Amino acid sequence: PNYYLYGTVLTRYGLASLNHDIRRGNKTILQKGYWNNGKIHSFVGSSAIRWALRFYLQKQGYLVNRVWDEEEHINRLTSEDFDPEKFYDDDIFGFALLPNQRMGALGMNMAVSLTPYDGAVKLGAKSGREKDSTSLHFTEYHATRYQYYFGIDATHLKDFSRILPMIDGIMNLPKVGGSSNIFNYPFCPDSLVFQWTNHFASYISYCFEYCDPKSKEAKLSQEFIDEVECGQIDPSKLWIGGTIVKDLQQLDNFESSPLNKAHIYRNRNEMIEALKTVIKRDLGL
Amino acid sequence: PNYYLYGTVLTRYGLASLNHDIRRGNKTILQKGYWNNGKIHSFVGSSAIRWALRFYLQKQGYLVNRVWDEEEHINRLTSEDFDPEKFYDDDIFGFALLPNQRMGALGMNMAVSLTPYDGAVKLGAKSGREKDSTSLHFTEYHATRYQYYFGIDATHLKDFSRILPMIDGIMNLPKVGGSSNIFNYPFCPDSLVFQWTNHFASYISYCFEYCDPKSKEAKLSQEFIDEVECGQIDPSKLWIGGTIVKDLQQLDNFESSPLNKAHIYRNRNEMIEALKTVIKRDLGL
Amino acid sequence: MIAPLILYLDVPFTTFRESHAREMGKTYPVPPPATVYGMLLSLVGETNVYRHCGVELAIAMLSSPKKSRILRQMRRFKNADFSHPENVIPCYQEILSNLKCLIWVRSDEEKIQPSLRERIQLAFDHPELVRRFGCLFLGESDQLIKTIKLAREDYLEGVRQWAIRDNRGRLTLPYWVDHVGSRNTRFLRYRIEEMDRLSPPDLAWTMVQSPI
Amino acid sequence: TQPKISLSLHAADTTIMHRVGMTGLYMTLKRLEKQYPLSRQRGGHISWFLTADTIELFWEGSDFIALSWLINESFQLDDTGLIHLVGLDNDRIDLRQKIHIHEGICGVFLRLNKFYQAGEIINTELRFEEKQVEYQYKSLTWYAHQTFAEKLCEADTQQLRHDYIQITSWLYLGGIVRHARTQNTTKLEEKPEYALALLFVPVVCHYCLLHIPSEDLKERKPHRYLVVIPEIKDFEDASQRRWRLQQLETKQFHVSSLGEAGLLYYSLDDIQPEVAYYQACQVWLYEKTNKASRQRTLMSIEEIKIDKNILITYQQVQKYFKTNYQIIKYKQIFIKVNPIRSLIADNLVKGIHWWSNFWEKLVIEDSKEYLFNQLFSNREGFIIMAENSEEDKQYLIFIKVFQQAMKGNFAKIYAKTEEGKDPPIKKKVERLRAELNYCYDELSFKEYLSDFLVRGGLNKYFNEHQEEIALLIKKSPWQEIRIWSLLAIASYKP
Repeated sequence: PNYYLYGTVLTRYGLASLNHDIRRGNKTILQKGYWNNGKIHSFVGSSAIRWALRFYLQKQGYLVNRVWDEEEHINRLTSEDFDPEKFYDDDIFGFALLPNQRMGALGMNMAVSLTPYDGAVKLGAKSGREKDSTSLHFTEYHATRYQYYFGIDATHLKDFSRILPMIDGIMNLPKVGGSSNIFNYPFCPDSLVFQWTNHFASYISYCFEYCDPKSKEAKLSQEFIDEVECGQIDPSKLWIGGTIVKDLQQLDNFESSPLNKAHIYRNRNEMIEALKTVIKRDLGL
Repeated sequence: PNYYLYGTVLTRYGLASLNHDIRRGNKTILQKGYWNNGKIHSFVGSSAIRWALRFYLQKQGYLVNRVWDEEEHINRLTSEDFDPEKFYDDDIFGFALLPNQRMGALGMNMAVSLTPYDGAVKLGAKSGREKDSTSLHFTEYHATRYQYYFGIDATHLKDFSRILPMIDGIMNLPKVGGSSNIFNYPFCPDSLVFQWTNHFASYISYCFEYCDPKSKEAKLSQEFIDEVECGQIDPSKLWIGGTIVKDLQQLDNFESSPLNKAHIYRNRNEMIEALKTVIKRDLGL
Repeated sequence: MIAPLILYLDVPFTTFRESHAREMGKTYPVPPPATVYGMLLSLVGETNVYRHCGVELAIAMLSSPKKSRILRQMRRFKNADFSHPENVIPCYQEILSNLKCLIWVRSDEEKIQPSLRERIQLAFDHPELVRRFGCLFLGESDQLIKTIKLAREDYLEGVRQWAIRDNRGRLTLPYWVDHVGSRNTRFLRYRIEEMDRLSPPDLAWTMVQSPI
Repeated sequence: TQPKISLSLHAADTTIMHRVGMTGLYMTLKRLEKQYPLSRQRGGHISWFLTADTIELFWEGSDFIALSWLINESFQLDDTGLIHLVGLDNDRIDLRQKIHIHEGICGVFLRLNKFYQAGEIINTELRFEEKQVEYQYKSLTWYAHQTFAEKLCEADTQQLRHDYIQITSWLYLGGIVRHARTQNTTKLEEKPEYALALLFVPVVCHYCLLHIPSEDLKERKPHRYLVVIPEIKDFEDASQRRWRLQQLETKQFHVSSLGEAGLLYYSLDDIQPEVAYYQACQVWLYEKTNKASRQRTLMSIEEIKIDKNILITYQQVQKYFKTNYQIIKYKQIFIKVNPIRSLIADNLVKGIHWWSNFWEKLVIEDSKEYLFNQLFSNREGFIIMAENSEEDKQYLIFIKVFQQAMKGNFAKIYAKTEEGKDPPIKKKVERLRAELNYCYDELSFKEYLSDFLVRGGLNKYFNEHQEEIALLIKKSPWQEIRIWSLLAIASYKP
């Protein structure tokens, strides 16, 4: 009996220059690409969020094969023969080699800035009477919210109890690799759309969408609501939590809409407790 | 454990021109960008506040690897090799010379203007009938309260006792890089929202909003209060002090809201003393 | 002749890096038949690759996606030591955004029962019965699929961009991928022709076979 | 006789690189039959039958000697050490372009010294405008291209191999082994004929130098190499196109964008109005990752599809907008590329309006007026394209309105001017620019604009288009209206 847990999570509003890409002498370009309507949005690589989860798992017990030496800023590997039955990271994120391999039990898309990117940069000349090179750096930044989508096959896990630490990690995501010195951007969720179903396909990949450039309302996308009303994407398996709950409860006719009978909580921790109880009951933990 | 300190700080009201960007023609544009509601706001960079903290640590008598010669306006290195064990600035702010690098405990974000920037400008001209190309000039200024977000990792500090001087410096921040001759803008805090928790998730980033688009009112944001109501962000781990305390105490039903059972102090020094006592108890100092 | 099964695809981010583009993550405009075949095998939970040879696949591209480049510190097997900096290399990889396409599956050429079409159908009527692992993805493992559902020819009732294999076309899509080197990889030359049809042209039918 | 080597463009397994290598084969064999028309002149008696899209090979005896002769004749090195590819007509190519192509090929194909042995650095002082700039380049002695015949043919039988042959990145650009520890197994493999095509690819593709607009060209000599690889539709068409593009000057090859180089590759193509013109090419960017990078790495690949409209618009831009300034200093022939041309070209390729944001680039970004001067030199051209823009219409009417208003103001000043005294019209224009630049918000700028329009007097244009101009003033952001007012002041011509 396969069981999955998909989720679309939207972060807060803040100033971010997280991932970046190769510089051009001047400027540290935040990487970006096209999105809905062709407007350019700033991205955050999937490997970034996977690295953040690995760091979370390492920071709180939860034995990790791929330990990150903070002092040396390098990745040391404890046991060259990966053992998913023991190491959490090989159980979840998998591994690769020249047994032979193990597909990661976690797959997440790259994070997307909810609002299109406008040309924004930060001057960076370093203090000092002497003005030599390596001064006047430019840091392209973005004042938006980041929304990313993940999916885990809990069945593929070697230890079925490892789903819960991933839930705590995604809720308390420590840090996506970024200019924390200049732009400390928290990545904790502000509005969640979770679904725990035995179906392989979940049509909730990117449901937070507002556009409306330079704004933070972050309404639920119309297409997601239409899909919910259609009959598919069963509301009983839906879990809606965060600040979007307020806007949902301020929607007209919401008391009679099919979205009403979905698990809905303003408090994020109550959502997490209820979902974890359901998952533990279904998986027999 | 893993304790962290997060806070959003609001400054007093005054005329500020602290972050002139690359000037055009005769006018010295101060750096600005978009923010809430799509209105242009003036930004003061986080590197400026990091420099101010470095200067505070230098002045108070702590080691500080980077010495700033005020008369020479130059920066000198006490030792070519960074030693985070011995130097406070290397411990906190990190380094990268290009071991070799440190992550850095203090993670600070930009200082946004609470009030949108209308475009006010000031003309300055050299006196005397003898007039040359450098005779007259225009300097852009803004009358606003500034708000920035910072986050530090207590565990990441090589010496845990170093968290106290950084808090003292934040509450007694020296001049932030700007134009003190004609726009002397004090950056001293007048309203704090501090969180000292073991979880990372932070919901106090930019929790301040204006009552009127052109005013010095500085009320607490609706999202922060609502999130405290809903059940997350435990009031026992909340620390609010400053001028916003009066507005919070004048709110209706305040004695029944969860805001009541949170650490609130009218005097900022008392709240800082209490938070410092809590930190010293938690980290065994 | 039983109507071929039709699937509606919607992937937010995807990439089909080409065989010979090993220095760069530069991708095909259209999902290759090999990648689609592998993803269908993953959906039906078929680990063996030789089980469903002969199934004919046709791809209708609903909207032309945008091509964007992203930076990645991809890890490679250059030095024996894992911690050696020679393993990590910074390079660019192209991605395709907001990919919506329709897939036609014709498993009549299969010689082993049940055919792939029957397996996909039975999977969609009874999702709980099918036993598999992993999370369904197109291209790279982290690129999940927003929506894969059973759909008709009229789901968008719009205009379709088909992938017709033209001997003088531009795209060189592989229908069988040899992951180790390039010996067994087999290529076919395609083109994107804008035609208003709800059914794929014969030429658009790409039939997967073993390289032998 | 029967074909020991058969190659057709219609083959399904071929890629773009295989097709361009096929074209290289076609042109080198054309140049060979130009040089050796008679059968017995060529060693091994290798005969070739050439069609529009097929190249056909027969020879006598063992293969090894035949392919050895073919390879040795195909790739050669002159006395100066520069590359000598018989496919390209070196006779009418000057030494500067020869240095250009040789430097490009060692910088993209022969990036590794494991495949080539270099000679001594040869410096020559070529004379331009009484300036002997010393061109310094590294001469070559041998490279793997001259001796790939050993790998192509079997060692024992001296014949072509009947199995796949492992290839490397020097043969196929981008075909590096990702995992070095698996070098023996995970290596790209190809049939011998496609390997020959990958041998002969370099002849077709041209090479261009990229200049970063942010980087001052004085403080940074160009080192990024753009490789333009064209999609092949016909052997003869590609051969004629390459031979035509041979005519261009090296200073043209220095471009500021990948699209600029792609358009330059198709700049000399003939335009036929009955024939629907459509050409596609690939641009491969090679750039050192860091300052101390030993060899270049593939940093960008971008597809360019050029239709009739895009190409004629690009020719129009080339005509109106100024060419590169060939700054020449101490052995320093810098080239000043007009950013605007590239900006337009980019937008054209994007399919978006050319006037995406010229002013931003010309003034806002270009405080130095590097391209703003080009604006001054090509302002008419800007207006020309703007004229093409229908949406501009309303702003054109506003331009005429402001010009009429300033005409009225200048008439008032002329009336005020005393006899004999020289009216300060230049000073008044400078005052107008300064006052407009002083305006800091919507209210003040609209105040000044309305007051100036009133002072202008009776305006015919503002009367004819009353509602349209009124709504344009009410709606448009004041920064935009200020920009177009500045353009009106700059475009004033009585």
